[PDB]
Amino acid sequence: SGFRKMAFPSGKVEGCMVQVTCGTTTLNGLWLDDVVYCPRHVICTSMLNPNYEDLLIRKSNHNFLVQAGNVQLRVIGHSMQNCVLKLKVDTANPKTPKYKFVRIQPGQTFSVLACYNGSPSGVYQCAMRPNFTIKGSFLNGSCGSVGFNIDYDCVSFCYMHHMELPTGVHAGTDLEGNFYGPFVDRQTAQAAGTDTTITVNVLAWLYAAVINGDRWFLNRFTTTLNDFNLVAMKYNYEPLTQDHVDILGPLSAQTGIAVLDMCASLKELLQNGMNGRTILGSALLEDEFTPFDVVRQCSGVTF
Amino acid sequence: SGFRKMAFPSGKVEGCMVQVTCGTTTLNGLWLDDVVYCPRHVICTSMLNPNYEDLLIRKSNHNFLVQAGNVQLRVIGHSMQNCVLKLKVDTANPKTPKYKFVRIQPGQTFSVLACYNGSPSGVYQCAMRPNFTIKGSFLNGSCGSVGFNIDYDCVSFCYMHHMELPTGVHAGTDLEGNFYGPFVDRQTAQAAGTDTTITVNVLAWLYAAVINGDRWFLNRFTTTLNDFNLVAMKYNYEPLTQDHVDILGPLSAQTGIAVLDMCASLKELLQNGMNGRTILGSALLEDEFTPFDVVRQCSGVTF
Ligand SMILES: O=c1[nH]cc(-c2cc(-c3cc(Cl)cc(OCCC(F)(F)F)c3)c(=O)n(-c3cccnc3)c2)c(=O)[nH]1
Ligand SMILES: O=c1[nH]cc(-c2cc(-c3cc(Cl)cc(OCCC(F)(F)F)c3)c(=O)n(-c3cccnc3)c2)c(=O)[nH]1
Repeated sequence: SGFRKMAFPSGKVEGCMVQVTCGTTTLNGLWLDDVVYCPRHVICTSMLNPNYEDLLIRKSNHNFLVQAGNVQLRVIGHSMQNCVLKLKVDTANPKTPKYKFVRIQPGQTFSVLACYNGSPSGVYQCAMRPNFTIKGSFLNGSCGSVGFNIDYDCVSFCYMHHMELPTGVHAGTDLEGNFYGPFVDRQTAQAAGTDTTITVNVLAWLYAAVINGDRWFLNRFTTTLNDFNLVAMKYNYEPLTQDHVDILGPLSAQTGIAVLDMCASLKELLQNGMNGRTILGSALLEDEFTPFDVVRQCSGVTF
Repeated sequence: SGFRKMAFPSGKVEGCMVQVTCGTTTLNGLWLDDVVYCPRHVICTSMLNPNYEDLLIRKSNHNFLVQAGNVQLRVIGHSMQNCVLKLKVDTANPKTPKYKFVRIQPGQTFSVLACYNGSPSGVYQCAMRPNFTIKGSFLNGSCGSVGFNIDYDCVSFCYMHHMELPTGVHAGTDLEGNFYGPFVDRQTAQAAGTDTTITVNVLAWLYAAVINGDRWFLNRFTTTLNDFNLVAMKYNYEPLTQDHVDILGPLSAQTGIAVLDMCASLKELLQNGMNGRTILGSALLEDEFTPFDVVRQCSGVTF
């Protein structure tokens, strides 16, 4: 029993984190096989309208200092792919895990290994918000920290950290260096779009609550998908789709509560609040657990 | 910016987790140097009044199957210390970190690496509640999972998981096998004592909120320690001590808000609620961050 914001074990990623210095700028990089991936804004000084092709043309391999733990790695090549810098090094990472690069959809969750000067600091879970930001915990020097999922023993990297927006939320790229969202890696007026709540995740979390013995919010009613989405839109919730309903199938089956039955509970909670009760220790509706996250944690899968 | 329930990177612990089988009972063990530590109830069948000295007298080394990843470890000795079984094995763990065993005080936090069949599943943060339980996330097979902190590169183990209580909370021991709280490792009528909120942690978390730009709960008032503890007791909060005030010193200094000034904020929040506002994304007062946790995460320390 119990339900917690659970990250994946981070050891496989910790062995990949290095420090990348270029001039006076230091940040983190990801060392897989003989390549080190890091944000390209490492080659910047100050930055309002940087021309990165020019900035990189003016660099040489010896302008890049890469340290893995205590050993310095020799850079033997450098190139840029979108907003990521790729530094070829002379030695392949002996700790390289089985891995893949993936570009996730909004509403999906991942583990973040926050790092400073190439040294892991902590691990936490978060979600790609519908507005393509993440509500992380990042200080100066955290750029290059990665987000990931782990299936079987394969690490799927899905996020590298680049920037903190003025509202305190965070922007980054997939590991091919494509930003999530409309953002660009320069100092300009940038702001996240309006955000919405991830409906399918809230429902998943209600199922986890039921699985853990919180039932007070259940009712006998049912709603139509169309009637529910009318209420969703009113409270700034993402529309619920038949894909979402099918994804919730196994949780619906394990609890015996039909998805559209749970939607009637969610409607009431949106309309009437919680009246001083809590769900899974929260006074607010939680939306950073996917259906997969719930099944994993209430079923016990390992990696 | 940002504030998240952050666990320590778990790699150093992942390399220590093994599976320990005795008959039909399988659980996790912790492999440090040439010893494997696990809950002694692994040698039980069913268990209401087990006599563990007798149960262990009847065992031999070959009744214990220890698997580390894919390799089976040869048990060459066995003994019991309090509620922990210690199995001497023929091979010292080559991945043993620098480590220590520590017995923590209630209100202190730690990272939990949940494991099944010796394989890490996830990592999360929690606190030793004042009633010596933890609100973890554990399923059958999780016994033997450990809780830990990491300072510099030294892993301080402070919890091994033994049991789930009927209320869904969790009971365990230090790594010397002494239970936290009044619990015993047998099937009987056991229930946690009444719990209280960790006042010093709530104040620490209010400081983190201020550090991250949430100020709406601040006021111009101040309170006496005595007057505050009168309100604390009313709302089932632990008394605040001068030790607690001194521990909050650095957060008080960094924000310029005196501790007793923050206590007046907390008093108002206890009396008047939040009136539909949130702090650090929470509608409830959070009490599982220590002052040290706040400083670490709002200052950027690594391990
Ligand atoms: O030496 C070092 N110098 C600099 C950094 C650094 C650099 C940026 C950065 C980079 C770019 Cl290209 C654009 C940018 O714009 C702001 C957002 C908006 F522009 F979109 F509005 C910001 C940055 O956000 N952080 C940072 C701080 C706190 C949390 N998370 C990231 C750090 C470093 O880590 N080390
Ligand atoms: O093969 C396996 N058999 C058994 C287990 C197992 C065994 C116990 C256990 C052990 C003892 Cl000694 C006493 C006990 O009493 C209950 C609490 C109270 F008694 F204090 F009220 C319970 C246990 O709680 N869990 C468990 C489940 C879910 C979450 N966390 C722990 C598992 C196993 O993991 N594998």
